Amino acid sequence: SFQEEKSKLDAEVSKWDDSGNDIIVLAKQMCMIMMEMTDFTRGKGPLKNTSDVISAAKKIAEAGSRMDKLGRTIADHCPDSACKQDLLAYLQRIALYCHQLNICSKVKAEVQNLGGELVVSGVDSAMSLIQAAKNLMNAVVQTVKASYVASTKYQKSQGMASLNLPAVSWKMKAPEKKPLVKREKQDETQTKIKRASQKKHVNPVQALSEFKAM
Amino acid sequence: SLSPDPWKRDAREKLEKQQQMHIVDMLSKEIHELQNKVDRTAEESDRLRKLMLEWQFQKRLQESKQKDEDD
Amino acid sequence: TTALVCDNGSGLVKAGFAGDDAPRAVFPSIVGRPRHQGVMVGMGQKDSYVGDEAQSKRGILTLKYPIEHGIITNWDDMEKIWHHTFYNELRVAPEEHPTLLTEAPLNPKANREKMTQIMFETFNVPAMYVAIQAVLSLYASGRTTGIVLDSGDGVTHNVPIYEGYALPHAIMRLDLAGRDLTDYLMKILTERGYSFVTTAEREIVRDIKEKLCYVALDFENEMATAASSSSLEKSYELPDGQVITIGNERFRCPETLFQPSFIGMESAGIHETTYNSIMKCDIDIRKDLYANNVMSGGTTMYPGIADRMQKEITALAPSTMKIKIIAPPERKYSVWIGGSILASLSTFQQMWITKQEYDEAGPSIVHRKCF
Amino acid sequence: TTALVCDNGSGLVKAGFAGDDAPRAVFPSIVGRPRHQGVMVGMGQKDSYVGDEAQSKRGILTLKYPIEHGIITNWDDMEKIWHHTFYNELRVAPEEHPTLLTEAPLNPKANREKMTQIMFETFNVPAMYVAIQAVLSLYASGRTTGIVLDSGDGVTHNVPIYEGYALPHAIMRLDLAGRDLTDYLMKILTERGYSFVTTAEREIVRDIKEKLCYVALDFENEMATAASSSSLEKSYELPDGQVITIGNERFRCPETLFQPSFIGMESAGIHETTYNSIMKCDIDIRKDLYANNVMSGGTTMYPGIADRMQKEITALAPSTMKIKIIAPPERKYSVWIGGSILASLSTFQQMWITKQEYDEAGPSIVHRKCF
Amino acid sequence: LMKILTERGYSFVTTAEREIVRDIKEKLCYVALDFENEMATAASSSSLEKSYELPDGQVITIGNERFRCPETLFQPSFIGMESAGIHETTYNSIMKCDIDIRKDLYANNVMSGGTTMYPGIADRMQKEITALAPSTMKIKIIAPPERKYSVWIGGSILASLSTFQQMWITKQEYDEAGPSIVHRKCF
Ligand SMILES: Nc1ncnc2c1ncn2[C@@H]1O[C@H](COP(=O)(O)OP(=O)(O)O)[C@@H](O)[C@H]1O
Ligand SMILES: Nc1ncnc2c1ncn2[C@@H]1O[C@H](COP(=O)(O)OP(=O)(O)O)[C@@H](O)[C@H]1O
Ligand SMILES: [Mg+2]
Ligand SMILES: [Mg+2]
Repeated sequence: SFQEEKSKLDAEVSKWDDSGNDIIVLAKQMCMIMMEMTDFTRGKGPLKNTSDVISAAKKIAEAGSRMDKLGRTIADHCPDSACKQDLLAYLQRIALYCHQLNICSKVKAEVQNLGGELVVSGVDSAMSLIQAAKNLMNAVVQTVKASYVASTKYQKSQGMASLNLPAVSWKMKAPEKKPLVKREKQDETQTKIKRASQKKHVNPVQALSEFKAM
Repeated sequence: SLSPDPWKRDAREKLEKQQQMHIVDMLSKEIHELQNKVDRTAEESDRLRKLMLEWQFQKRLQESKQKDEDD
Repeated sequence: TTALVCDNGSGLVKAGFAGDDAPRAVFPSIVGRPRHQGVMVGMGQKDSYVGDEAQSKRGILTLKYPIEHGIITNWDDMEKIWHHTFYNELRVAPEEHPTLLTEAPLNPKANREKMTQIMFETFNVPAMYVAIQAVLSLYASGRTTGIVLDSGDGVTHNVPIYEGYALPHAIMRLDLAGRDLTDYLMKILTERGYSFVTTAEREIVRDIKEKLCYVALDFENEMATAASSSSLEKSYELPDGQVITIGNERFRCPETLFQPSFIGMESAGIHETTYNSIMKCDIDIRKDLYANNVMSGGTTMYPGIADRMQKEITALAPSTMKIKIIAPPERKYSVWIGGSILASLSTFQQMWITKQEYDEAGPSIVHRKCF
Repeated sequence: TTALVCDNGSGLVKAGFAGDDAPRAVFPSIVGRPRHQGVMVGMGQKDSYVGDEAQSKRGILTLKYPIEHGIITNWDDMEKIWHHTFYNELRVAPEEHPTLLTEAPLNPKANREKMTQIMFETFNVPAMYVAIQAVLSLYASGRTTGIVLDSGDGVTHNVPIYEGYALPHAIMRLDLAGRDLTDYLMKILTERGYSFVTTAEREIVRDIKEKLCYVALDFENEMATAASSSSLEKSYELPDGQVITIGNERFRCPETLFQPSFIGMESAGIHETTYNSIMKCDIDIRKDLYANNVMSGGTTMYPGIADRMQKEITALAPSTMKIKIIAPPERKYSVWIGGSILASLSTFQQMWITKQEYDEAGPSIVHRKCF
Repeated sequence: LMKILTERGYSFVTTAEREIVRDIKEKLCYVALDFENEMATAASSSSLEKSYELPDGQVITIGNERFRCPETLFQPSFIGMESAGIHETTYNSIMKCDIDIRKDLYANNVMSGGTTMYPGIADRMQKEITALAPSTMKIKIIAPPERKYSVWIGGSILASLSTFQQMWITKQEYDEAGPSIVHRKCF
């Protein structure tokens, strides 16, 4: 089975160099950039100071415009339905978040020059751009899944010809089976106040990791 | 790309400023070239006159602008 | 191609593939729409949230339930949930999988006719079949005889089965389930000054019920001890950092299952209604029907409900009888688990309602074949 | 081509081109007229000075503010300021530049209707739009969920926003801002023997406040340290060379924001105005509103105002939760920056008020569209 | 009413001025039979304008706000609330009773309290209730003129009854039983 595993790697690595012509590869490039600026708060990533974050803000925002172009082409060829309406809803949010990153990063750049770094010595000014970055990524994950559904549902439909639909280059993993019972632990005895369960927010790495090449 | 972005405008402003800062050097070189020619022609006096006037005004503007960076 | 086992109850939707031992999609069966004014541009195009995303935005949404008392009332919203559980939660093609649907006993005849019509016409499923909540629970228990007490979110019903044979005349149905208990707890909490009025706040009370409520072995003794001391008190923290306390309301909310007069209903309690059904059966089969008592559904998850249930039946049945109660730890998903067993059965592959049969007979084919 | 973005407030006027990162014209919103006899021939023809040039000649003018408490009261002087910023400040022709205006919430309807009428009829712009100042502060903060505390020169208001949805019933507007603090400072300064009664002298007192006033973390303790020693004294030099000294008045003037009873107002301080606004929202979104608390406006520029607000909120909110305060260094221009983001947006290019729609609807078109 | 009065330029902020607004409400507000029609008529003409004089001598004018304030009773979403209006709440309560008494409950609809004295609330409630109930049933609404003091009038009737003296809470009963006696006896 050692020889078999090499074929899967070759097919998987074959799409990492598609020059951003596919939607899925662009989203994967997006997520890696965001994790770098997310890890900046803990100070254990490639970024070192505020100026690094500002440079990363332009790169993720510029990649947002190409994502809008890719998504809108599928929507135009898709006939009017529930899937198409959901697809265009997120494309409205991408334009807002991308535009916010461009203007806000410029403002943080000018303030650095005028008052020096001591004005932005605290990391508080950094989370203004980081908050908009993870806001953008949530919409990017949603529009990828919406675009995939419309592609598979209307793969045979007229107008989808000569297009790079995810339905012909990617496959979904079957969702993991739910636990039949939540195992009890001994820590609840120590706590005298029973609280509500924290909502589980999906991680963009895990949301995109379920994609597999044909 | 989706919307107008300030970075492109900033680049345009910087390029315009550099063009304006090089056109004065070109003007000074032209004045130096027409001044040092011993021969003189009728169609050269007006050009050279306008050239010193423009250069002198530009130098006055530069001198006035420089002082504004001090207190 | 494996079949789909979808168990769409009043409260939660359970879906998965036949042959497995656990569902893959378990989300609330709600549809929410915004009720405020959108100011930020581009953030208001979405106008309907389904399932988990709706529950994560309760602050700016109003939550509606497409199913109440086990009967579908809104059909536009129900189609939205079915579309959400095929393409998003399961990510499969509905047009190449036979689908197994479930329905509660004694529901309106037109309810399952509309369920079949939507499946064939809209989702283009190759085949389908409709089952019964209580029947599928026996498979999960691995038994062929017994009486099933399924208490979900919209309905409570009993079905006695002996050696794989049903007794329709002895089937009892009661419209008192978990949703009614939430409303009673919401009203009872007003005695201490806590008020919840919004649909989002009703989901907060549901969380309190599932974490602090329990069934008292003896009701009168607990009432005497509740007033004398303060050893039965507990605290719960609201999402906004506030803390509330609960006294005797912990064992009063589940106790109305045995005394429906608390909510104003004249129907007998769950302990009495299952005893009446047993005595409606033949005298020969009552010997084992007292044992093999199967409980299923989320409402049967209160602490001590089995202990109270056994005590009440013993005081009614003759002392010679042996009374046993089966309460598996996984009984919240018993209905779905029995659905997978039936769908993957070797001898079950010959009564799927094929699309060709539907064309020549219309939606009315389900009544004569599906049970 | 480029769309103008003009943010006209009670004290200052901000204008520029959409899509930029900073305004191109910032001048005071005052109009002055001579009050002295003119004896030199030809020097008295000018009868009105607007903006910066009026500020340089305070000695022979009577300064007036066309806008007070966020409401335009002199429509003749307001047109003078709008003409100044379109021709003498931006050097643009209004006929080919749609403009974006701002206005505070809970403001009379006649304010924006007459604002729109002037733009279309007098200056003849192709399109326009009127937005809310507190909403635009969230655009500049790179956020879509939070509560905005905007305090300018005439009005202070709170607007909570969750996921791009506003809650109009939770908006609180308080008419107490920097201009009221300037008037209180003049009265307070008379205790040391200084008198400023002229309108030109009010500009001197305003500059004293911006350079010497601060918010004390604990007012009662600070007052004790003010009387015992003289370490809090600072000196300011008047234009004519006279030197004044300020003692405990440095922190007494900004204290009226948290204790409005100093001026005689019955209202509550700005610290518990925000808490009341939060508590009027739904219980589920209060967690995200305690954090993401955005401050804007020039009145919120006092040293220590952010730390003081956090201490006061934490004493009111439940101790389990966390309270954050967002105070960007450039918060004096947050309203304008948000306006530049909105006007240049691609998805916003369809909701301008074109001149064609104004023809068939009149000034009332703004209520149904601009909101 | 204080919030929507700022649209015309009048501002009341203090607690002393909250009593001024209450007096304005009791004299100028009424319930619109058809909300949409009144909105159109208010914009078409100024025939619904009325004036009020403040204590200091100022005079204010109020237009369509006269019928907008009582409308929030039937449309609670105006003040941001989620529950249904009073016309629908009193119908949901009827359906929660057994079917045998719903005919007698549809008749004998009694109102009380000062909030029910708006001019036209009796007519508006009848119009909305009949649209929900089946057309066969009949709807009657009782609106006594003295309904502002209906609660006290019934109280004096009960306390003076000749068969009521045996259910008072005597002081000696409270002395040995404590304040908890009020729960089981008083109702
Ligand atoms: N631990 C618990 N204790 C008490 N009640 C519960 C508990 N967990 C769930 N419930 C209630 O049981 C119901 C579960 O619904 P479910 O068992 O899926 O049947 P259905 O699918 O018909 O709603 C929920 O409405 C919930 O209120
Ligand atoms: N650094 C500062 N410290 C204290 N107060 C200030 C400071 N800067 C400005 N102010 C006051 O706040 C006001 C700021 O006005 P601004 O917010 O720019 O527009 P608007 O006129 O709409 O309020 C000014 O009137 C001034 O009195
Ligand atoms: Mg169920
Ligand atoms: Mg302002």
